[PDB]
Amino acid sequence: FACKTANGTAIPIGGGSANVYVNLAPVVNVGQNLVVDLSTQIFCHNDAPETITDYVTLQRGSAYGGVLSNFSGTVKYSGSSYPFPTTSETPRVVYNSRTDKPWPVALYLTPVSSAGGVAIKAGSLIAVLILRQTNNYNSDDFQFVWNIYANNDVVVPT
Amino acid sequence: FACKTANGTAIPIGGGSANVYVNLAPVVNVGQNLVVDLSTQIFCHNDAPETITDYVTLQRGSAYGGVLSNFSGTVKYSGSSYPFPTTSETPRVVYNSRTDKPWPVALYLTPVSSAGGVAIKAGSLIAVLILRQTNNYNSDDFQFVWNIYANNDVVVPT
Ligand SMILES: CCCCCCCO[C@H]1O[C@H](CO)[C@@H](O)[C@H](O)[C@@H]1O
Ligand SMILES: CCCCCCCO[C@H]1O[C@H](CO)[C@@H](O)[C@H](O)[C@@H]1O
Repeated sequence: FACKTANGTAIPIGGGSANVYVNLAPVVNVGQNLVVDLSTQIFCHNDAPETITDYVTLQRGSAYGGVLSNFSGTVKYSGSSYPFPTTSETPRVVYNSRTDKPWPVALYLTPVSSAGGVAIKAGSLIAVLILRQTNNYNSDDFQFVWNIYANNDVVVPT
Repeated sequence: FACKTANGTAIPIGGGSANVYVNLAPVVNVGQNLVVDLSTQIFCHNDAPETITDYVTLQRGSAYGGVLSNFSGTVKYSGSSYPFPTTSETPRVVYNSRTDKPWPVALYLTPVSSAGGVAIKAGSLIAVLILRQTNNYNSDDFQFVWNIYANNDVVVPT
């Protein structure tokens, strides 16, 4: 089991970490949704599909920088929404094909009234999502740490 | 500086802890706000206003039980909104009168789509707000710990 990103890098069998730079809407008002869709940027595949099945959860999702202080929100995972930053590990998604399937994660962030100005700075870490992978075959328990960075400035018009 | 509640328990000079039971809207839809307004339930006053002016912030806000798991939200403090659970201490509100003035705190909670049924249980701890009071006179820095419980069940229609 391993994952890669859209045009970026990969994290191999065993787990590890990778950076993900995401394009964010450059202007968002108070009460509107910032949507960070990672199902268009993170993809994994099962490496022994005929004998092993891989179970994949979002173990922990964390907010940083401007997203931590100026936003409140949720994370949608395989069609279900949970509070973001996360307070518990999500239910598992099954990966059983050598073809790359998306990691079904999306953050839904809305700015707070006290936000004003550069709510998120470009190039800055905005979230870190952790993909935990297990299986039906052995003791293996692996974390793929995704560090999410902003490609652009986000502004909240005051 | 001291505080009381509406049918009132009190936290005396020096700080301490108290319980607050709050009436909640029994039904809240996804996309709607559950509003917990403590400005109608928590009141404070200055004990030597002719010489001392007291500074009061919301130091920390923590979410519990069903609020922790099925809601995302913000906390409003003196006309500005911040993420709830909190990530930082708020700006200070000034107390300079022996008259009881409300603590200007309100929670604004919205249920997550994966929620359904009794999202908050009656009698359960749903938040803990910490009032920090200081002043311009001496070293005093006192904490008033507010434990917020639901008076009734809150249901999210699935
Ligand atoms: C049947 C012989 C072993 C065959 C799978 C070898 C590779 O194991 C890696 O790939 C596996 C299959 O995707 C994962 O389930 C496992 O946790 C790890 O990521
Ligand atoms: C003629 C000067 C009288 C001075 C009385 C000071 C009394 O201190 C109490 O009341 C002060 C004013 O509310 C508080 O700042 C302090 O923390 C404590 O609650």
